[PDB]
Amino acid sequence: KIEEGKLVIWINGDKGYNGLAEVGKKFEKDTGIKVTVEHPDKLEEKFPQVAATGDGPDIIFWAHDRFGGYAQSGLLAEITPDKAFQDKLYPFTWDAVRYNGKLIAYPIAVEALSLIYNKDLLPNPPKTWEEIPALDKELKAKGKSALMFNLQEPYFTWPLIAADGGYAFKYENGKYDIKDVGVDNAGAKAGLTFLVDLIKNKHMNADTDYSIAEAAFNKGETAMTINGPWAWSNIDTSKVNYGVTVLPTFKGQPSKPFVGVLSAGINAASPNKELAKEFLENYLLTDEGLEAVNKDKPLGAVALKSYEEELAKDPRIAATMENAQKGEIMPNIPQMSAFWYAVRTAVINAASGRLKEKRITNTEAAIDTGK
Ligand SMILES: OC[C@H]1O[C@H](O[C@H]2[C@H](O)[C@@H](O)[C@@H](O)O[C@@H]2CO)[C@H](O)[C@@H](O)[C@@H]1O
Repeated sequence: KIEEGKLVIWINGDKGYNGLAEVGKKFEKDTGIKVTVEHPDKLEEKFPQVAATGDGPDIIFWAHDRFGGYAQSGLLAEITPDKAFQDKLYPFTWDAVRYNGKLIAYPIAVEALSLIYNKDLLPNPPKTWEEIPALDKELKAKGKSALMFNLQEPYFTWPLIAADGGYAFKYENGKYDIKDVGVDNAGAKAGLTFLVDLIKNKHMNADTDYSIAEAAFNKGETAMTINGPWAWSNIDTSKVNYGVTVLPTFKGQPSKPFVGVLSAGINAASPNKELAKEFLENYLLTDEGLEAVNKDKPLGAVALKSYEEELAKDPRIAATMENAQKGEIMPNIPQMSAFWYAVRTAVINAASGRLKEKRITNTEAAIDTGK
């Protein structure tokens, strides 16, 4: 049961949940309506489990990719912003939360992964993945490492996997072919092999997760990490002298991070849909609401035109958009959970040296005269 006369909001533990609570406290002061913000573990799997039986939060925050599956399961109210409000957000962000012709969430901000580097350890960041092994050797002599990032979530490895030809679903003339998954082609496998080669040569560790990689970068132990805008505030606190830049190329080609649009859906079972609307349109999606969240954990490039223009001069945001442009927007189709399962299992299996993903490489006889 979802309680009438208040709002419960769920958002991931890596985002600005304290900032969101401040927006909630402003809502309460104006309207008398209490706003509870929670950040439960494995939210993206907990939400569909509790919402299916009419439980869970009034409002769910996640990247847009999961929303088509939620909508297909009947978990989301249709949202009905008027034209005046629609004009306040960028068309590209609205289309990210459109599913089979209908708006199914409010878009909040555009996210992509970037390379984050410690300027005192690394005054010029590497342009290529290929130079990282040597760079790590140089740093290991000083009791440091080149690179740590989260290897438990396939989101973080995706940019490397996609670089030489990995894709989610084939997309042509506005239509996905869900039978044509690009997680096991030559390009994808080259990315996975490179990843395995880093692990096997002890430049990275298969067990490294979000918190381990954050702690290492933010304590000055490792020169680089890969993360999204949300991570910048913990780095500010640590006072490491960092830059945010374009991801390294692989086989000459840009890394292709998936682009997510942080989105806010309204639970179909909420008796507080009107309060949810009023909170999202008139409190969160304002200059002052987004400032409060962004000052907790940065959102990236916000959907709200007025505030996105204010922040756009931030070179960390400029780097985020450069990387986003090189990558692709996540599909929101219900088969996205199946894509992520496929990649998650492939990445975990490869890193851990399981028999399924184990291959002998350097078997190809190439013509190589130059160059
Ligand atoms: O890993 C958390 C981090 O990445 C997320 O990307 C997700 C994707 O959105 C999910 O649906 C999931 O199944 O796959 C990726 C993780 O492997 C979010 O986009 C991002 O905001 C979040 O903080």
